Amino acid sequence: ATAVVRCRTRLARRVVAAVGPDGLLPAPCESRVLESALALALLTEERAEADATARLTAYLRTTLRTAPPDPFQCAVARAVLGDAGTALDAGLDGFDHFTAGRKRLMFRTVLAALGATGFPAVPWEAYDTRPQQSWLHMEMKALKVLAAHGTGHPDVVRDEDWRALLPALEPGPAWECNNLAQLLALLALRHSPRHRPALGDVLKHVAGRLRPDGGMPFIDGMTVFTTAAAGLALSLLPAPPACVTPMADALALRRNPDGGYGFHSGVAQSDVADTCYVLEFLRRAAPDRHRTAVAEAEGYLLALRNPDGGFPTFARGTSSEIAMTAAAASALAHDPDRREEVDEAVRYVVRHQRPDGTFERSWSRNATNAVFRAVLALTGVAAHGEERRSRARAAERALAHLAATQNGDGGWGHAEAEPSDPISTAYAVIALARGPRARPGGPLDRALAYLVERQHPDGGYRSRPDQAGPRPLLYDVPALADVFVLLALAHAT
Ligand SMILES: CC(C)=CCC/C(C)=C/CC/C(C)=C/COP(=O)(O)OP(=O)(O)O
Ligand SMILES: [Mg+2]
Ligand SMILES: [Mg+2]
Repeated sequence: ATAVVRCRTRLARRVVAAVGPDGLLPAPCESRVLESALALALLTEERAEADATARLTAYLRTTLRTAPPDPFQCAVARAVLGDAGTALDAGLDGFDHFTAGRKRLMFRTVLAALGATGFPAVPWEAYDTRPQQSWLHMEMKALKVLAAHGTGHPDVVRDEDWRALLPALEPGPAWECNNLAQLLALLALRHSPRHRPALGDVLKHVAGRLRPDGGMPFIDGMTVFTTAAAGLALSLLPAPPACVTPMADALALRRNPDGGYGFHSGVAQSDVADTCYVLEFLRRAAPDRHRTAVAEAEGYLLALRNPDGGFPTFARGTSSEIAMTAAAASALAHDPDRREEVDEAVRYVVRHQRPDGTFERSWSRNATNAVFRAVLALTGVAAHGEERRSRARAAERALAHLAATQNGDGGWGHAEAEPSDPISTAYAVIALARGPRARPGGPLDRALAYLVERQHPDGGYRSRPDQAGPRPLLYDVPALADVFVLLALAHAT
């Protein structure tokens, strides 16, 4: 067959082979400078785990020399190994997101907690946040506590502030698989005499999480998101492998009581991104076998829908997001009874397209992610008459943005002038596969050639990561590179 189909075949064999007999595709997160620095600061202050603190120090120095992250994370590591405001401004350089204000408060307080800068002179209510993702409440309370103690006003802390941190004292892996949240909570809790009896045992478990490279990962893993995305890719192949059934089973039995899905095993917080990938996959691979899970996931999404027609990530009443809205539109469009919500979601996407054809960055730090989600919703939901024209024009502007910013090597990076990476290019390919038929030398043709060229001898892909959290800080789940390139090649062939 073609080189693209040969490439797709080798990648599919590799992805199938990586799914375990439990139906899951393992998806560990790499060490990250931020969490490693916080783990270092916590263990150092507590004079615990000398072996672990030495490896963390070595990891941080090695990473800073050989693979330095964004300026904020570098400043954090330098603070702990020892222009903070300059690093904040550079790390949040034109971070254009509805959370920007919260993020500047958070990151500044992190740096101040580590002695790199002064604490923000804000009313304590600045740290108050409406209920959203479970662990976010804990992080904000931990930073409020650190600021109260750091500025010499410990009496400001109320019992309801401490109560928010109690999950950090539970044994075993971090609550909600989030090491950042537990590390921040523990840095705060070590200032409380009445919480100190529980600290010793958790510090031993923290220290036992170090990866072989001596670092601490952001999260314990991302196996639900990764397995669902890979199942979807595999289900779009001409003859899907048998393993889609155990993958569908493994996902369905992990559904949360609200009918949605978290990003990893043991994550009780559901989110629209995970849920939409699971729903799309189950719809194709197990619509009868898992009829009830499908219906519960649709019900989960509908109960999150915001009044403006968009969907938030975690909680109704937090800002709708374009990529989440497009994802939910595509995931809900399989039931003609949901057409009203689907159409309102697609209209939300069209209203929020930018004058240059783009949408926005959120959980992905490239522009191509939201383009691909938007284009799938704009072209996958059937529409006719005036509405067909409106959606086709918006999809055309998005695909034109892709063509206009395509790098000479045929790929795309995180931004118009960045070097190409396979993941960013994979998202663009999914979108462009909704455009005109590929032609020799055309944008889709060239993008597929780039992907063919970048395939490693072992059949896989190595890519700069695109996932951020907390936004805009990147974290690296290497398993996603193979999965999203496979999803692109499955869409494009
Ligand atoms: C699964 C997926 C890729 C979709 C997006 C949401 C999500 C569950 C991401 C997985 C990584 C993670 C646990 C970060 C939490 O972000 P945060 O709470 O630190 O983010 P914020 O501070 O920017 O709100
Ligand atoms: Mg957060
Ligand atoms: Mg977090």
